[PDB]
Amino acid sequence: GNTTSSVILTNYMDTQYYGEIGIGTPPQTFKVVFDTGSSNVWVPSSKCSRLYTACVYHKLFDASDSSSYKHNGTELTLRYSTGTVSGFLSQDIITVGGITVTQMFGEVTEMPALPFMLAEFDGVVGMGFIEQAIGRVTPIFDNIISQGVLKEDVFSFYYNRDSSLGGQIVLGGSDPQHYEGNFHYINLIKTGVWQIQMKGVSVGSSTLLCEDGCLALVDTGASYISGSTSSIEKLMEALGAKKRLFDYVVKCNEGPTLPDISFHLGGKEYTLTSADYVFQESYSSKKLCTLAIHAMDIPPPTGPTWALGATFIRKFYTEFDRRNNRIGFALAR
Amino acid sequence: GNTTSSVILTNYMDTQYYGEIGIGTPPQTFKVVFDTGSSNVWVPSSKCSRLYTACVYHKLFDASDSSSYKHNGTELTLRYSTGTVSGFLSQDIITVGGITVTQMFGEVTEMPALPFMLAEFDGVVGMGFIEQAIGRVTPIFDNIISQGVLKEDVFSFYYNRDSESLGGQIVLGGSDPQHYEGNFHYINLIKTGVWQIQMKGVSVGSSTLLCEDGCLALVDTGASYISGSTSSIEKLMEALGAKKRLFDYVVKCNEGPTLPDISFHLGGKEYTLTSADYVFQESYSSKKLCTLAIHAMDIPPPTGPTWALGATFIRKFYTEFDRRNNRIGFALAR
Ligand SMILES: CC(C)C[C@H](O)[C@H](O)[C@H](CC1CCCCC1)NC(=O)[C@H](CC1CC1)C[C@H](O)[C@@H](O)Cc1ccccc1
Ligand SMILES: CC(C)C[C@H](O)[C@H](O)[C@H](CC1CCCCC1)NC(=O)[C@H](CC1CC1)C[C@H](O)[C@@H](O)Cc1ccccc1
Ligand SMILES: *[C@@H]1O[C@H](CO)[C@@H](O)[C@H](O)[C@H]1NC(C)=O
Ligand SMILES: *[C@@H]1O[C@H](CO)[C@@H](O)[C@H](O)[C@H]1NC(C)=O
Repeated sequence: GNTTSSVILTNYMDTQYYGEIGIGTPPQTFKVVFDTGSSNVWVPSSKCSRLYTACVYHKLFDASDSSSYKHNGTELTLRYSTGTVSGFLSQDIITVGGITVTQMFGEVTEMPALPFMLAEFDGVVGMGFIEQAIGRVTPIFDNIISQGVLKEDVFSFYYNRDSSLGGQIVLGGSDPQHYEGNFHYINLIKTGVWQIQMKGVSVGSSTLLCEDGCLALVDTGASYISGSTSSIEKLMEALGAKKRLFDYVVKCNEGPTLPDISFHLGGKEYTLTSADYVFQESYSSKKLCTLAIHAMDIPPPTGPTWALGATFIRKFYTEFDRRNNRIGFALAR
Repeated sequence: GNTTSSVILTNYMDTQYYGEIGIGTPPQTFKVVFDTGSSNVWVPSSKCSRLYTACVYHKLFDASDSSSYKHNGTELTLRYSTGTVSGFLSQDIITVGGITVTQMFGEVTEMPALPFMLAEFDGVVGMGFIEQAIGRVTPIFDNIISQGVLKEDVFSFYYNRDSESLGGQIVLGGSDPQHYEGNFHYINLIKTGVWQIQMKGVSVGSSTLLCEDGCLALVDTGASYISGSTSSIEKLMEALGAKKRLFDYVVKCNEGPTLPDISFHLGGKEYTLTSADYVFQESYSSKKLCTLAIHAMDIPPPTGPTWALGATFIRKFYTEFDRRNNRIGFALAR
């Protein structure tokens, strides 16, 4: 086709990026995170029990208000790293940017306040592949492509830094106003996960980590750049970061002193400077600053793997190419 | 005709959108707000006393340096919701977006420091109907239509989000598809003479708690905010738990991200704003106040009482002002 659809995102604290979708006729509007690490669509239910606060605190779909809903009941449990959610299939019209599409989505009838009570958004739009879809339900993007319509079989993510639009997704292309120069692509290790091969992680001038290769999931639904507990321990130790109770911290004044961290992908070096990975809330010698890199031991089959989340995307605008099973990166602007 | 002209705009702090016009021979350049809520053109005059500080800080039209000027001199006063300007009429050639028109405009000689010292712009280009023109002067758009150059008898507005980007864009005689998506949905004007439509109701969250029974919505490009009657606002705000200040309402910064959506029921479609769209989020602190870009303004009859949908709304929905067919169309902005 010859269209593109974009969704303006809200950037909450550099940790949550979400946009609007409407579900049903007329549409009921929800805030969703668009997640490449998963493939299901889900929102909180009409029918959610109001005990778990999450539902009491989220917008709930009311199928009784949809002129276009179509009953489905097949039950679902959606398991992510942070948590799990349960509900059941439903069939309705979803508006995304300027596109309307019929979609099987999950009606979230069980939704735990950990982490759900921390979510500034209502639900999730999985931008992952069918192979990861609970219920082997056709993922929204796939459904949108069926539609002809989009110019290219691709979708792009822009995440801004918290200070402006908070971010933007473009379905069917990329927006040149938000990147510099040209994309360089890295091919997926295999169809089914948005995961590529990584040939090294350098601290400053030196390959400290992943010397003999590793995996990197490009995850729009993850806040930080993460690696296993061991990798991160090693990385932090190279940075001189210490763990302050819950997290790794640095003296805020010495943040501008930390080395660059480079990620070797597709034969290039994707470099983040300390300003790109240190939360410089402050610059005092009297305060401790947090880092936007965390350990995350991801289970196989997917893991162990590094996850390149918002911290990475902020630096590199990203294009997910379905057609060619590759990811394109360009300097965000 | 087959022409379409666009005016690039500057976005100052999400509250003032303006562009440039040239008046006179040679051209004397001014920043102006293009206002659908009024129909006169005006800029500050070189005849404005310097005892008016706003005239000391603004670009001044000097008829004596213009060889195309035509004297008129009739007096006029222009009353806006937030201030008033006074002066006299002149005639000159004005260029706007590459279009040149001979236009009667006001040379302002009295320009209050409050609010004008706070304007980044110099003057105003009213985009309304002659029905609203002070001094019966013909509005710019009518003069431009008279030329037979525009592809269509419509003008469209794009207002961007601020930036750290194009601040905005006005298209004369069309729309720019680069700036909207999906389709336009239209509401016929209650009447010609005013860019005001019927509004079916107002929801805070889901609860149509406002405008049950109908109300009016003035689609105002010269308005920074979305506004309703003081009583409307007191109720709206009640629901948001925002505190009333002198000129605005506030919420505790931390509360901001969690405010409910606000819907506007117009012609058929619901126009939904999220808190991110109407709160000025400038921190997430517990001990800091965050303004809302929804205000109370009681506009007098005959136009009011009405809600005014200004920049808060337009940022999210691209707007087309259809003269030919007396209607306004909205589309999702991009
Ligand atoms: C292969 C898997 C690692 C993919 C992973 O499940 C999906 O990307 C999943 C999608 C999120 C979307 C927001 C709601 C919770 C699920 N991300 C993840 O769980 C991320 C960590 C995975 C190691 C990478 C956690 C996310 O950063 C999570 O904190 C976002 C959140 C914020 C506030 C409340 C709840 C959740
Ligand atoms: C029928 C009326 C409601 C129409 C209304 O007077 C016009 O739209 C008028 C046009 C402006 C143009 C800039 C110079 C001041 C007048 N907008 C208004 O006054 C608006 C409130 C009306 C309830 C809608 C607020 C305006 O946006 C005002 O904040 C802009 C301003 C900023 C800084 C300094 C001076 C002015
Ligand atoms: C619900 O959808 C699932 C998966 O598409 C399907 O296999 C099941 O038959 C559906 N139920 C109904 C009401 O047909
Ligand atoms: C001023 O302009 C009005 C409108 O054209 C005109 O009718 C009036 O005669 C003019 N007055 C003078 C003194 O030029």
